[PDB]
Amino acid sequence: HKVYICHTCGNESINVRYHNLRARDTNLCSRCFQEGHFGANFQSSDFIRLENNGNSVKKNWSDQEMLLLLEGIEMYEDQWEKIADHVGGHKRVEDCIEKFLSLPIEDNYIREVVGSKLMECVNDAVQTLLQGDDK
Amino acid sequence: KKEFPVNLTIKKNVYDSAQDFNALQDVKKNWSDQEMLLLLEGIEMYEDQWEKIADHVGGHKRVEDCIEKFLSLPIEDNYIREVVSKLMECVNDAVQT
Amino acid sequence: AVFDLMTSPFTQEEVLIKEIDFLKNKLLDLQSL
Amino acid sequence: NVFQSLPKETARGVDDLTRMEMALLSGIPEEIKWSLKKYLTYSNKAPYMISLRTLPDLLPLFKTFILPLERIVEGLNKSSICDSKAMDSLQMGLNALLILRNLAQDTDSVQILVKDREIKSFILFILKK
Amino acid sequence: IMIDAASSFVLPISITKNVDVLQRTDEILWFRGPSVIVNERIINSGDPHLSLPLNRNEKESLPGPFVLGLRPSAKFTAHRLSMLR
Amino acid sequence: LQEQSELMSTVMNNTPTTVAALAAVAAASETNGTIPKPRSSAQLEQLLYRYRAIQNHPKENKLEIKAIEDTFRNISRDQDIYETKLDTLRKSIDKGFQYDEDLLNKHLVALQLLEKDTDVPDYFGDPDTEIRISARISNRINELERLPANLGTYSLDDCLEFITKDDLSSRMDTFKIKALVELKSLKLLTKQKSIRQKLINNVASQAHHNIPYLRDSPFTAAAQRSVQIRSKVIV
Amino acid sequence: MDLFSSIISKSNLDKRPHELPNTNFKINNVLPQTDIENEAPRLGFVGANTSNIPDPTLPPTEMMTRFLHPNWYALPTTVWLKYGNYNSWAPSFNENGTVVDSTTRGLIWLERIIKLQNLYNWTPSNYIGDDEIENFRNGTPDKLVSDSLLKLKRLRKERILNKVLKPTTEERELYFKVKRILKEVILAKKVSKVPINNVRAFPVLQTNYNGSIPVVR
Ligand SMILES: [Zn+2]
Repeated sequence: HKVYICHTCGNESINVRYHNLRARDTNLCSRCFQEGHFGANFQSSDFIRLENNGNSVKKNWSDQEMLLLLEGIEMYEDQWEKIADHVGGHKRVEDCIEKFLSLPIEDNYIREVVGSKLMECVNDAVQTLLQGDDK
Repeated sequence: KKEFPVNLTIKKNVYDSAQDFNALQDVKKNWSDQEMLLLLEGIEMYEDQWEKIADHVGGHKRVEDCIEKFLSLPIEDNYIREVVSKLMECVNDAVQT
Repeated sequence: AVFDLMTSPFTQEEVLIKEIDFLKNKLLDLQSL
Repeated sequence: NVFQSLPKETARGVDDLTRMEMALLSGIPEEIKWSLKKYLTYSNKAPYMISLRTLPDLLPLFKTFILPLERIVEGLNKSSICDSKAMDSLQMGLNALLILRNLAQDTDSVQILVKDREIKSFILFILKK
Repeated sequence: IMIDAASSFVLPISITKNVDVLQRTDEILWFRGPSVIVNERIINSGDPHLSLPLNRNEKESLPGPFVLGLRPSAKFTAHRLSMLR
Repeated sequence: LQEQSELMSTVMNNTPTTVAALAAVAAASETNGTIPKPRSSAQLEQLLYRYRAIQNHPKENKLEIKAIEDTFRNISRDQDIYETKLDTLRKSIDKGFQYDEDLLNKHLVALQLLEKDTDVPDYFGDPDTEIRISARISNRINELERLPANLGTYSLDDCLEFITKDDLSSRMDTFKIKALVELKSLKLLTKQKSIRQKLINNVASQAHHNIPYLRDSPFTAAAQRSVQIRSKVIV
Repeated sequence: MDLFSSIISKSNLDKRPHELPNTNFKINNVLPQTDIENEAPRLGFVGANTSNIPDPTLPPTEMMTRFLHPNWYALPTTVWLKYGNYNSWAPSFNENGTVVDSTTRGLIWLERIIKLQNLYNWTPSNYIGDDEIENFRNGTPDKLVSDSLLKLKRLRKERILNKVLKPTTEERELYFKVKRILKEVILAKKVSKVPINNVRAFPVLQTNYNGSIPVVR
């Protein structure tokens, strides 16, 4: 389990952080977000409520983890240790790569635009010929 | 089977573009968010009686228009993903030889 | 381009001498043809 | 403190040459395939490492694959190779025969092959057929 | 335009006697600007008080701000608490 | 030149009597190519209502009032025809049909999928067809990038949490995360293509040392054996 | 530096006198800001590229151009040699490291060669009227629905395969004509289930506000 130091103060976030999407490496507590202590450049639209708790049994991939994975891939372009800790550190490199490859992203558009027995019977006949000497 | 989820609730309507939700848009037929929440609220409880819903919304909406609205609510993704002579030619030659 | 560790009765210098003696001959064979 | 003074040269397991020499000496067939592939690569690329003058207990380790190939050559006048177990022995025998062919252009790995009075029986057998 | 300014400050004197109601560090946190009080988070996007249709000087004293905030009705909440157990 | 958007621009600029589109043959008829019978439900009709209600003051400078009133007559006539046909249509119903359930399911799901432009399964190379795929993805990107950033949910399960005037419910962002997973997954497409190339061109690039039924065939073993033949030493 | 505090959680029903841990404190009232939320930016502003990936509308979208699986490699076979015009006793070919023989390779070579209430009540779903549903309501109601949805699916394929984005005026007109019929049965027949499946959420706008700490240059 990591720790999330709240930006603009020194506090520790309890179980819910508010991730910023334009500095991309800051967080906030709930109380610093309710009152608007996050500087006049940001606008309270670009803060997603993320959690901090350990999720359920693995290979579930909640939308928070998918979002943080794609944030990491936009950040680093490589360096899957620096992706897997940014997911939360409770996932391995060898599973983040197995999940970024197994995503149907353009499969729906492919399905939009684009909508023998003889020798097996011969093999069964030969397997029947290799049973009794009389043939 | 794994499928990318068909997120209908985000998707803006193509044919009419006037039956969307009020956030995706940029008697009276206006359908504010309070009557919309009352409509989903009445459909969760009353289960298609169309007259307790028709005044649970608040009386400005006809039953015809409530059906007109109910025909354009998005469906769950996990329900779209839920509803959706060559034999004898060898034997006759294997019996002989 | 894969290296290796192994045991041998020769030192590491003598192995390099044998590598020179082999690669000069293969170099002459392939540059001649 | 005791886990800091490890010798760096042996902390990868065994070296690869003893790995190849033990893999053939066992009976696991896929590990024999791996060992013969690596012996073939080292015989092509650097034959002096597998010079028979240096490693004397290596030529019977190839005789034990090459000498049962005579039965296969005897039975090869009919469609003998039926399952996938005799064919694997055939391919191992041909690959070991190639390894001894590749080691025989050295003039110091050659006299050991000549003084053996049993490889010449195999050569005479193949030539008679 | 910088990002990494401090924008919170702490005075050295421990005045922690009557302060259990404010936001403590765990001292007292003293920011570089005030707070922002927001009445209701969810806008009610229709409602001709706000939508202003183009058809047809009048005042109206509405009860509270709770008209503009999507509150659920109590019969659903009792129905859901009945569905609880 | 989009006169049905020029009326909207004159309405939203709050100055429509000051110009009034200069209704002559040179201006009011150059944009029409009568008026073209507006398409929307009321978004192009309330504009005509306001346009007639503003043009009641001059009443003679604008000659195009008569065609607009003819279209009002057309709308009233079509409405009366539809009301008579709806009166007859509710009288033309059979007393018993007993409409089947498991086809009503399919018609509802099929209509809902055909509303919002997604592919419906039936249950009833070539760079021509490469651009026709790569022009549907730009559609979805430039449709998701026009959503408002202050998008939020209101599920039917916040009633069990008793949210006060300022309490910050914990299911407010179940649509804005989903509307960014799509928008950033449709921009990381030519990164997973470049990872899949490095995967396939290093799994299929061996193809004869890992797959067992290929490295045990006669011809593959013979080729791998025959590439390793060291050249003959003359003398 | 001129600092500020947090909001005191003193209730509106407290009525106590204002105590102060310091007399060098001052107290102020915070007026809540309230109005139509200032138009928030779009999602293209929130989460644009800060990377070096390309757009997925660039011409390299191939993924298989120079693949060449090793089932498709050229295998070494026999090399037939030609000496001259009158050399018919020479060793004719050469097989150093071949896979197959001369006989099988020769065989492989061989086998290849003006009212008022009738004017505000107005949709585009009633401009057409009905004109057919009266006639078809006398029999079954459901055949026209499937025969129209198949036409919608065919027209949607024909719009995908034509690089057109706006729907035509021929299927829009044909869309509402579907949605009318499915309405009327629900008006008339009261079919025994009419199933309910909703996502149990719907998107609403929420208030935005700038931060209160000023900018630092
Ligand atoms: Zn904080």
